[PDB]
Amino acid sequence: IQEQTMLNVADNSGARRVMCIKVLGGSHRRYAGVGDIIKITIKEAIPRGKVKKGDVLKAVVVRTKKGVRRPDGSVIRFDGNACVLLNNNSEQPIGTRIFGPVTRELRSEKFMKIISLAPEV
Amino acid sequence: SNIIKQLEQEQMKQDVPSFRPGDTVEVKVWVVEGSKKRLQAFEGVVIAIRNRGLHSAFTVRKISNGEGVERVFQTHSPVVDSISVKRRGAVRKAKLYYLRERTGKAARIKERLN
Amino acid sequence: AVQQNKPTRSKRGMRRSHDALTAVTSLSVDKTSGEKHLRHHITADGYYRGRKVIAK
Amino acid sequence: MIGLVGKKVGMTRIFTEDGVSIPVTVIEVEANRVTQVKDLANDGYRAIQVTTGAKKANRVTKPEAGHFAKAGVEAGRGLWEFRLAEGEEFTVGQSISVELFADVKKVDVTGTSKGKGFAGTVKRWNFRTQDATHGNSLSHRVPGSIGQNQTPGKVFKGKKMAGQMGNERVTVQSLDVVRVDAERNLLLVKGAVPGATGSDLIVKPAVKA
Amino acid sequence: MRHRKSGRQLNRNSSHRQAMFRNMAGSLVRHEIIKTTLPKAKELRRVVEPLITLAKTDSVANRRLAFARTRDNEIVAKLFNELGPRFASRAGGYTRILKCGFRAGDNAPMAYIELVDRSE
RNA sequence: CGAUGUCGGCUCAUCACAUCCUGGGGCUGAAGUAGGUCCCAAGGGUAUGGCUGUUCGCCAUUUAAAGUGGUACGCGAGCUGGGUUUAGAACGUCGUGAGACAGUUCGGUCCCUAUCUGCCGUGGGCGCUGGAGAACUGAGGGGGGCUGCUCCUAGUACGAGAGGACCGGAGUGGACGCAUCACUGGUGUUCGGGUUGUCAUGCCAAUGGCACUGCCCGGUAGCUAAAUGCGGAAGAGAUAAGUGCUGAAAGCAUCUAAGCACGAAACUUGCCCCGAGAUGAGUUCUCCCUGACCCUUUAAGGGUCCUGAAGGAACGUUGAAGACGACGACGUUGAUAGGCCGGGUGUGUAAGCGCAGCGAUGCGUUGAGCUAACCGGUACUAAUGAACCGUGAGGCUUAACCU
RNA sequence: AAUUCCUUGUCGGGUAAGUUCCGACCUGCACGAAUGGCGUAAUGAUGGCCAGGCUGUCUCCACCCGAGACUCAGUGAAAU
RNA sequence: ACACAGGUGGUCAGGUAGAGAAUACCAAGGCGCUUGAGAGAACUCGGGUGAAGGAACUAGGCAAAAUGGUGCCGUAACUUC
RNA sequence: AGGACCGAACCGACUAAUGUUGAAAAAUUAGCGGAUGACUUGUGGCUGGGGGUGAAAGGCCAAUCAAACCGGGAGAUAGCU
Repeated sequence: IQEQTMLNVADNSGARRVMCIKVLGGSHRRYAGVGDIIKITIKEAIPRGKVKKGDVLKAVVVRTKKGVRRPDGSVIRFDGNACVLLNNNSEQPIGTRIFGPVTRELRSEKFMKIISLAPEV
Repeated sequence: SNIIKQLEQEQMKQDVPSFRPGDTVEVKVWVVEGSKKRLQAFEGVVIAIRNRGLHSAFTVRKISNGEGVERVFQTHSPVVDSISVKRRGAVRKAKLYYLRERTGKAARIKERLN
Repeated sequence: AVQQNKPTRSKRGMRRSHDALTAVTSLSVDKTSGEKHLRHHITADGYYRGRKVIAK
Repeated sequence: MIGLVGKKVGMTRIFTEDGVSIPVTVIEVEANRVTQVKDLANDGYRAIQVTTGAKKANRVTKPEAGHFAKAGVEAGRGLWEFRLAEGEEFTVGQSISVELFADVKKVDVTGTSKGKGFAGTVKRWNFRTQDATHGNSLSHRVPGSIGQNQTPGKVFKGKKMAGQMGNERVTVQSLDVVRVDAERNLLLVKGAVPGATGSDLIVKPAVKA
Repeated sequence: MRHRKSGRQLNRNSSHRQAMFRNMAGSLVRHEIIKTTLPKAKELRRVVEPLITLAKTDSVANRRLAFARTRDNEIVAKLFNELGPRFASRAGGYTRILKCGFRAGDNAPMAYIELVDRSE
C-alpha cells in the first residue's frame, strides 16, 4: 500500500516476502489499492523458484488489511496484504498457481487470467 | 428525528433473523458478473454491531484458504438476500476482535438464549 | 520586543479610551418589598420577587 | 431559474434496486411564498423575494409585519431573493415549490459552513507541522516564515495565517437530485451538503448544467 | 471546538469534579439549602436530581446504587425516607437557584441552590 | 567594527522569462509515429529514496514534467545546529620549542513577555442629513485556472513492410481544493464491563477511594481522515506568434497604406467568496413620531412643562455561534436550558433470592441492570413587571407638477 | 589508516540504489618499533556500519486529559 | 537578597503484598503547598490512545514505543580458561 | 575471596525536553553511571599569591584566576575615544 511496505506473495514462482519500492502511476501517488500495479524488490526467496533475492520487477496487489469497499457500503478486509508477481515488460504473472483468496475488483485485462487461477473470487 | 426514519421505515427489511455475536451465521450474497447473476455463500463467526437503524453491520470472520477474511455487511442491503443462523454461540463480549486474531480457537455452543 | 520610541500620552489615552466602565442603568424595585435590587437577584433582605426565599 | 429555499435535516442512505447505496442529504422545503416582485422600472434588476417559515408573531416587528401583509400575507422565518431571467412570477405565494425541482437533474446547494472558529494554520490551510522530535523548541505547529527579509520588508496581503474558519457561505455545484416528493415535502440530493443540521439552504438549478 | 458537548470542567480534573459533586450533593440533601458558585450549582442540580429520582422508587438495589454514588448512609436514609416521598407527586424540577451578589474575595457569581420542598 | 548572525536542511513563500510539462505557430534533410530548431505565451503544474553536513553530483525507480534565475547566495526576535569558527584531546606534516595547518578525527550553552509598520481574524465610535427593521445593485478585491491512461473514430489516413495518426467524442485515474459525518474507521479520562494490590464503608455480600483513566476490553454524541460527495470546464469579446481576403503607392507583386477575416491554458468575461467608509457613503419595501410656552445676538438657537413612538439595548435561559466582543434561538402570548417520561444506543444476563456442586464456580429469574452529549414529547425548575436608550413631523437654493 | 592531497583510488560484500561500513591490493603527498609496532578475551553513558522487535520519528496528522494563554475581581514588575 | 521547586550531619523504622529502607495503599502523626472565579480558541508545556505502512524521518532510531519477575529446559564465534 | 554482578539510601552528572527579564546567578522531570571501595561523609587542623594545591583541565584557592582580594605608590600612563 506504500513505499517501504513488506508484502507476502500469493503465487508460487514469486517467492516469500517482497518490499514494494514505488507505487506506479501518478505524480505523487501515495497509496496502492487492490487493483494497482507496484514495483517490488524481492527480500526473501525460496531456492527452487525462478525469482531470486534482490531483483526489481512489478507486482499487482491482491489483498490488503485496509481492504476494498464495495458499492453497497460493505468492506472486505484481510489479515495480511499480498501481491501477485508480474513480469516487468509484459505484466503477465510469473507464477502458475495463485494461493489464497483474491478479490473481485481485478476483472480487467491480465488480472482476469490471474482470477482464473485464483481459488476464491 | 420524526422526518428521518420515515424514509428508512420503508427501506428496512422485515425479514432479518435474530442474531447475536458469537454465532456462525451464513450469508448468501448477490454477485453479478455479466447480465447474469448468482448467489455466493459466506459462513463464519459474527462480530456484529447492534443496529443503528437502517445503517447496520455484521462483521463475519472466516479463514478460507489459510487467509483470514473479515467482510462486513449492511444488514438491510439488497445485495445480501439471506442470512441463516447455523450454529448458536455463547460468549461474554459484544465485540470479538480479541478473539479474532488467534488461530484455530472456536467459540463454544450454548443451547438457550444464544 | 522593546519599543524604539516612547508612546505619547495621546496614544496612551487613545488606547485607554475603550476601557471605561458601564453603569448598570436599571434597578428593579422588588414587588413584595420596595427594595432596589439587581435584576434576577436576591434583594439581600431575603427576598426574591414573590417572597422571602432565604431567611438570611 | 429560481431556486427554492430549504432547511437541512440530516443524511440518510437510499439503497437502489441494483444495490448502489448512494448517500442522500434530506432537505426539508416548505412551500415558498413570494413576498415582493422586482422589475426594471422600480429597480434595474429582476427578482422575486421569497419567505419561508412560520414565525411566532411575537418576534416579528411591525416593519416586517407590514411588508408581510403587503402582496399576500404569511409570517415567515426570513426573507431571501432569487434573480430570475426567462419567466414571470406572481406577487402571491406559490402552492407547491418542490415540483419545479422535480424535472431538474442537477442542483446547486448554498449554505453556511459550520463554525470551526479560531483555527490555526495546520487546520485552516493544509499546512505541515515542523518536526516533533529533533530539537524543535516551541515550534511544532507554529507558522513558519511569514516573509522574505528586507527587500520586501513587509508581509503580503494574501498571507495565510491563523484566523476564523467557518461561518461563511460555501456553495457545492452540480449536485445530483435523487428524488422529490411533495406530500413528504422533501428534496433529496446525493452526498455532502454545507451546513449544520437545522440551517437554511439555498438550492438552485445548476449554473454549470 | 466543542460542539454538542456537555459537562462543565470547572477548572478541575475528573476525580476532583466527581468528589466535589458527591460532597455538594450530600450537603444539599442534608441542609436542604446551600450557597455555591453558580456553575457549581448548575452542575450540582444535574447531579442531585437523578439521585432524588432514584430515591423515588425504594429497593435494596436502588439503595446500593445511591450509596455507590454519594457514599454516605445517613444521606441515603434521609433521601430514601423523606426526599422523594415528598417529590412523588412532582415530575422533575426538584431544585431552585437564586442568584445573589458577588463574593468579596473574588468576583464569583454566587447563588443559593435549594430543594423545592424544604423541611425547614 | 559604541555588532547588519555564517553553509545546508525543515516550515512558508513571492517575482522575472532567458519555458521542463501542458496551449498555439513557421521551417524541416517534417511520409506516419517520433524528433530537430525558432517565434508567441508566466494560467496552473514541476518526484521519492541510497550515499554525503553538503549546494552540487552520481545511482535506483517514477513522471506530463521532475525548468533557469532574483528576493541579506529569500526566510535563525520561525525551527535545527550536521558543516564552519572558541576553550579539551589525537594523528600526519612543519618548528629546537611555545605552538601551527583552507589537512584529518571524537566532544562542545542558539536568549527576548511585540511598542510602530506589515499581514491574519473580530469588535467599539462616528458618518452617510428625521428616526428604525430587512432585502439587494455592484465600483472594486480575492479564490480557481494542473493533467495521465484506456476505448471508439481506426488498424482508417500515411506507409514496400515494420509500424501507426490529425480532428472529435466517451469513460476511468494521480496530485490540489471546498464541504460533510450516511458509510469504513480513529479519539471518545463524562457510558458499560473484566481484573491486580491495598484502604474504608461494623463483618458476608455489594460498593467507593488510590495506584497514569491502576491496567485493559468495547463504545454514544461531537471533532476527524484513511472515509464520502463536488470542483476547477462549456461558451462569449479583444488579441500574441501565425495564416489570410480584397487592394493600391510601384499597370506586376504584396496580409496593409484604406477596408475586411480567423487565431492560445495569456487579457476582459463566464464559476465561487467578500463587498456602498464605493466620503462618489447607492436602490427598493415596510414601520413610527405631526403638543403648550418663555427669553435672546434674533447668519439662529437655549431653557421649562407634558409625552416617549417604531425600534434598540440591558438582564436572564442558551446555541452544531464564540478567546472577549460579535452572530443566532428563547423569555411564561413559553419548548431557551436543566430535570422527568418514552424510545434509541453502548456494554453484556445488574442486584436480590433460589437450585446444583465439597469448593472455586455454574443455572434460573433474564438480553437483565446501568446508560453521555442522541431522538420524540412534557412547564416540574430557572427565564420577574417594571426600569434604561431613542422623541414631538425632520435645513437652504433652484427646476417641473398641483393649487 | 584517528595518518591518503589526488580520492567518492580500484576490486569484492552488504542495498533497488552506499562519498559512510567491512575485506582486499599497495602508487605510504606525509605508518613504524617504549616519542613504542602489530594483535588481543573482558570492559566502556566511547566513535562508525548492519539486522530483528517496536513504535506519531515519518507518510499525515486526528481526538482526548490536565497547567498557562482568553474573560472577571485583587496586587502588580521588566529590558527599551 | 526572598515566607526561594536548590544544599544540610546523626537517631527511630508499625501493617498488607514484597528479597527489600524499592514500590502500591495505609496506622501514629502532619499537611492541602498565601490569589481565586469563569469559559473550555489558536499556540506552548506534561501526558493518553490511534486505521494502513513500519525509520520511508533525520546529521544520527534524537525522542517515544518496546523489553523486564521466579522456577525449569536451553545457550554460539572467541578466550588470558 | 573480589578496585566481582543486579539494585535503594549515598556520591555522580551521559542524553533529551522545560526554563533562559527562572521556582533556581547551573536547576526540575523522564531515563543514566558507581554502589565494600583508588568509596562517601561529619568535626577540627595545615599549605597563602610568580605562592599553594592539582589521577594535569590553565583546573581550584569564598558566585573572581595564563596569577586572589583589600589598602596604598595613584590623579600610573593613554601619540586613542
